[PDB]
Amino acid sequence: RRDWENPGVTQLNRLAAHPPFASWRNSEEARTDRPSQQLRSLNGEWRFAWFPAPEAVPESWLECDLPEADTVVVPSNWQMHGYDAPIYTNVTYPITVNPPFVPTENPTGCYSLTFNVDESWLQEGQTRIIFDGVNSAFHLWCNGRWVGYGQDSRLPSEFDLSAFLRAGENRLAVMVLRWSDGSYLEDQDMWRMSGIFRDVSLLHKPTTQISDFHVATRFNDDFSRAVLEAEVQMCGELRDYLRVTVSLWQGETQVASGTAPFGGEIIDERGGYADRVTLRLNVENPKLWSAEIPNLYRAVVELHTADGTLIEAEACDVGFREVRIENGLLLLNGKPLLIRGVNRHEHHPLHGQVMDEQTMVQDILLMKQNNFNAVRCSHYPNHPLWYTLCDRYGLYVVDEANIETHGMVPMNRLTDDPRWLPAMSERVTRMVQRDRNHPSVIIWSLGSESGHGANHDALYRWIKSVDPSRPVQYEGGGADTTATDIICPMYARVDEDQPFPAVPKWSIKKWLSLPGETRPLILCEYAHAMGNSLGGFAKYWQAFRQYPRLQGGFVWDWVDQSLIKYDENGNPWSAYGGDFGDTPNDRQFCMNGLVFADRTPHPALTEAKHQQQFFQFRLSGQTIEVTSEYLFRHSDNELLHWMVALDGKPLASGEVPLDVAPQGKQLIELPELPQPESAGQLWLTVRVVQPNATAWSEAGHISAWQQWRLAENLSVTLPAASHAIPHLTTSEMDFCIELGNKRWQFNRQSGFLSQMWIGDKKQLLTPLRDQFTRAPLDNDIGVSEATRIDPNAWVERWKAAGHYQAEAALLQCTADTLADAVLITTAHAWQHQGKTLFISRKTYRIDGSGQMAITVDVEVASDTPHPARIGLNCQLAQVAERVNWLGLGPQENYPDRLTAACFDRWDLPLSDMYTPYVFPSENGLRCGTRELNYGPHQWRGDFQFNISRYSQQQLMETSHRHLLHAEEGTWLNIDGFHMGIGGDDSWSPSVSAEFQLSAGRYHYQLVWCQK
Amino acid sequence: PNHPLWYTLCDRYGLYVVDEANIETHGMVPMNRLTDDPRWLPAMSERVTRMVQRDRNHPSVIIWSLGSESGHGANHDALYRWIKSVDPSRPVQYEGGGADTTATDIICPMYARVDEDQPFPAVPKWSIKKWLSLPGETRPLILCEYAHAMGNSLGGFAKYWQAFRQYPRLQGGFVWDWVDQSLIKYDENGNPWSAYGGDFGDTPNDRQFCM
Amino acid sequence: RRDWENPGVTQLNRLAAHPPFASWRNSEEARTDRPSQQLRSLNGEWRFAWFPAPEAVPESWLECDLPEADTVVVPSNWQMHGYDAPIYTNVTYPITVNPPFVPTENPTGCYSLTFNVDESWLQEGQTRIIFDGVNSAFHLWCNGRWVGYGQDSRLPSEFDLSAFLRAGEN
Ligand SMILES: OC[C@@H]1[C@H](O)[C@H](O)[C@@H](O)c2nnnn21
Ligand SMILES: [Mg+2]
Ligand SMILES: [Mg+2]
Ligand SMILES: [Mg+2]
Ligand code: NA
Ligand code: NA
Ligand code: NA
Ligand code: NA
Repeated sequence: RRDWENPGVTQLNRLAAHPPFASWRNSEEARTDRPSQQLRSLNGEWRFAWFPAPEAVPESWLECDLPEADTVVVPSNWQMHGYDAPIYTNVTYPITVNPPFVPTENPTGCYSLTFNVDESWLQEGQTRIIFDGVNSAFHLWCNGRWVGYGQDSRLPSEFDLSAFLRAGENRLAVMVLRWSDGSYLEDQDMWRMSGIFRDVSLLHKPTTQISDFHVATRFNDDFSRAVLEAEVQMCGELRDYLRVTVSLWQGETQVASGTAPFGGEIIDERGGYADRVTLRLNVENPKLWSAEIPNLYRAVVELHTADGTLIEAEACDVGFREVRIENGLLLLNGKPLLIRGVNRHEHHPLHGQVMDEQTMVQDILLMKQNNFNAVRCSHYPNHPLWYTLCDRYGLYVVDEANIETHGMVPMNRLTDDPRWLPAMSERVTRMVQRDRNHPSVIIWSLGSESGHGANHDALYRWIKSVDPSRPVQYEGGGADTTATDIICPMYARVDEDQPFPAVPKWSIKKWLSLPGETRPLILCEYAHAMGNSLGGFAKYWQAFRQYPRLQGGFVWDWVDQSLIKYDENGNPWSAYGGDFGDTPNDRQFCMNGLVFADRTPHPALTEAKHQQQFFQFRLSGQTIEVTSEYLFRHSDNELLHWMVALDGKPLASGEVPLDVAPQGKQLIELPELPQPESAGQLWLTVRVVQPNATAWSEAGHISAWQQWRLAENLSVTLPAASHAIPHLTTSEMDFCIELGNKRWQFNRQSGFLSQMWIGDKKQLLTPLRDQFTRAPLDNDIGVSEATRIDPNAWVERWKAAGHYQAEAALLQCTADTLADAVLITTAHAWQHQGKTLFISRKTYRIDGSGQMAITVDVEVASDTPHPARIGLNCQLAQVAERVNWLGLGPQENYPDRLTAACFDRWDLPLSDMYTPYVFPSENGLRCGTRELNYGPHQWRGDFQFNISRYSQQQLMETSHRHLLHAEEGTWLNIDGFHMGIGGDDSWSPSVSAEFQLSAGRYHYQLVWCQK
Repeated sequence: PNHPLWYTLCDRYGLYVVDEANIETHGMVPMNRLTDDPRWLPAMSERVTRMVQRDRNHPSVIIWSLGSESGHGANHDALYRWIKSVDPSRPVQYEGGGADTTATDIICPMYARVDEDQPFPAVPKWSIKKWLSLPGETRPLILCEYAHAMGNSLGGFAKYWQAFRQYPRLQGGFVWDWVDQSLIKYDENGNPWSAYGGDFGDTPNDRQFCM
Repeated sequence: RRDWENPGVTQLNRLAAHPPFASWRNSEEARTDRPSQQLRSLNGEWRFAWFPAPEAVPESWLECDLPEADTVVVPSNWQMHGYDAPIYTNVTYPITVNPPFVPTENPTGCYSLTFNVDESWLQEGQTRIIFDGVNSAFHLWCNGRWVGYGQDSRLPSEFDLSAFLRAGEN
């Protein structure tokens, strides 16, 4: 039998799924959640050997260790050890699409372990092995005898080894297949790896044992009273003396306790469950669980004899909370949620898909620090710890079954085929049976992108019947199917409709009100954070606040799926699809995270942080209105910090504690703000600071901010009359202009300021030329490749219109000497196949104060694709250490993604002004900048800018960041205007109309001086 | 599900058919032990899906049934929905777990009396006339099994048909049952006699209860 | 493997269920519902031998007939020929309640049939066998090699025999 090619065999001899066990033999240990002696990790050094196909594995391996086998760490994905290559493919299956068959050349991982088992574990009781995660299927032998088989690589498979083990030394033999019929259900957009990638362990249970237990919590109208219901099930031999006690603890305080013999109520004509019992406990004024206040209790289930002797104990953390949909809204404890969510794949750049405690806590912290309150287990049940941490730290979780069949044509071919229903069910049911007691799980999910099929309907109903405590959602087949309690579209836009046939992505605001639609709307995936992205993120968040039934979404996604490679020297770099010899692959589509693989923030994160703020602000004259968006908590660790600064110079600053009830308001009266004499804009900057450390943040953590423009004094005083007069040197080739030790040279054949001197020293390495293009962002490229041209992507419009080729033709270059200045007038025209794309009409005025006032007027042909930018560039000779600007920052910000940035005096090292996206693109821009300082140079105006050691051309032509080489000098881009960055998705043009450069006639002015 | 020709014959002679999945677990304690067990979902589903996949084209099939006397379990709920999703042209019924659960479009009790209530704990048989108008109830009532025709019986048959006729939402039932399940045995003279439970050495048995 | 004691295995290599087929190669025949050459009944006389459990079936029975075997009509219930006693029971299962296991002593019926298959049925096309009902589970062999397994004694189990049959005698 080839069980891995039969979706009717998903397992053999596998034990039933159940919630987490430890079989404690001391209730105190159970209560306090201390380690259990009855639970042993088999983690550590294992013996591993790779084979090209299961047929190639020697018979001898069952009986004894292979001399050819290495010693490796388990858990691990074996492609992280180098045995074969990890494949990165998005939609297209990494195997031939031929259900239920897999390739005969099926990489086979042979794991074995020689290990000791103590005598006492075999004299009495049941000993089982637990494989938390095996990708994708496996057979298992113990001491040569065959035990069982298993599938579903994201949930634990367990087997009873009691009869196979002997005292002292034993040997496990685990045969792991990379591909199986199960693979067809596991087509998530991630890396395709394999092996024993999650813990292994041994659990000793008594013969008479707790086999299962459910926790439930119901509430009266106001949540001032609750009933905790505990259904307990047992295996073994029923006795009249057997008892079950459930006790509920809060810290060291016994809150409630109940005891009953086995014997459930009559459920039908044949009686009831004699191997079950349900405990009901009253709890008065329970402390309720939420992401805001993750209040927990502890439940201990003790299986014991009448006379008091404990047989075994099981426990779990209990969070008192109700989740329900009512009148179109998702309520947690009767209050309508706003899901500041993010999707999170299980990813590590060194270990692969192997999860460890440290990184999880690192993710959770970082998330909570950036105003996230919900996470989605895209697209499978996670490592069991993850649920415990979300219980404890406080994040709402969507627990998703490990079913995705994206590559099927059409998408539901399997999920509408009744022969696949059993394999699908076990992926849903065994998740539910596992995670149902974790309070952080508030929503169940039937999987990812498998369209909509009868099987989804069956299974949706199955959960509703089995666990009505939680809503079920599912996006497949149009996001609003009969299989979903929630309209959960992916990448639906705020205002724009996208009526795809059969499965349209409506504007979220419009989707709500479609005839007869009543359900809430929470995007399961939105704001595609690929490279320089998250543009127009603020639009979603405005909509979420105005629309009750729009209750948030989950950003895609948390972390770049970039793996670590090494060069010749041993130096490490970040690799994406293709970099392992994987083909077909999908390049950098695996990197879509708000953070880098190492958990460094992308610039987008701060934008998320700002939009997801729990405090809203309004300004009326000098009254600040602080509005809380918390549902349950009082603002008991929050003070408001305000300052008013004139073009960067702090005038008045202040501090007021916040005392805002949830959903409440607080008015703060700013003291008389003493009006300054000199010219400039006044700015108000409030920030919310948390005086005290919490479990998820340090003291002084900033949780929210906002700015307002106050009064403005416009400059009316004339610059001190220029004592001197600049000198023209008309040549046939050059216009040279001299003042003191400053010299400006204009080339007459090209028309651009070609060189500049301070003393004898050259300032420029390439002349000051107009620029109309940028190094395309992942959003500009979309799905376009060299051999898969999508002519609709912004980049492909630009290429075909000649934007990148077009050379400037000079139309007019004249010079005039004035009363106190030298006036240069230029005009240019960029043409391609005799089509004129742009016209640039400039006037340089160099007065006797040594200042050069540039005036640029650009015409853009209405019938050409709107350009990335309208600006000037040049390569500076100088390489300085610090960049100092007055404008939006400190971080990278773009016109459609600058809400998080503040206007101030910013001073950063040069390296900070470059964002190291793994796929290089235009990056580092700062907008609404009025003053830029670089060494001797200053530029004044109202422009956008970036500043780095890399040319747009280098950026364009280099595929990976690590191959970029610092160029001689400093490249400077100064844009009067720059195009939005898009991001609603990364496969079709996503820059909103208001952020495209379509005016046709643009104007910007610059004052370039050396102060 | 029946011999395949049976459906051809009802199609052509004109009889309304109820097609029932091959699922019955009467013996279990409680009756829904397997049908509430997810590890039993697979086996059950094939018994339903394959029925629909074979018989969905016969005009005589007007109602699908999920089986018989198997309590009420989440598997029934899952499958009921399955049918509704694949074939919306036919109502779905199932008696188990009280005759009016969330897995049935039709209140289909077995041996519910016309006037007399039988208020068994958990799974009561109400009088059909009272059953209809219980708070919140709106479905039609058609007995899946009534008027046990065991031996000298069918007393009180007129009461049902008078009730059916008076009450619009009392739309009838199915008598139990058509034919005595007696088998032929022979004595010492090769003379044929009708036999029932226990007459073959079979034990334990339910004697005449097959006829 | 003891598939009859495992509810996760209800069939092996069984073909997808579907409505009544006849594979007519003539529109009119299909329209008037006439008998079809592509649908052959195999009902009639078979070779049958009873056993008290499967472990008691001699391995030779796959390869060639059993001399002890009788000739009986198919379809039938073997209880009606006298090989064991039919059991009448209402609620109480006829077997011990211990799911998914059955009794080790499991009355096993061995059915065999030698039959012709025409040249034209194997040169091209697909040749399946259809068992409209088999109570309660069965394994199938053809010309000695194993084909598959099927459960549910009230719906037809179907198997693709194309690659098992040989021209003439099978
Ligand atoms: O980042 C690529 C994303 C990601 O794979 C999502 O799971 C899916 O909704 C999708 N469809 N098209 N692109 N994507
Ligand atoms: Mg399989
Ligand atoms: Mg996908
Ligand atoms: Mg079986
Ligand atoms: Na809202
Ligand atoms: Na992706
Ligand atoms: Na009526
Ligand atoms: Na009977």
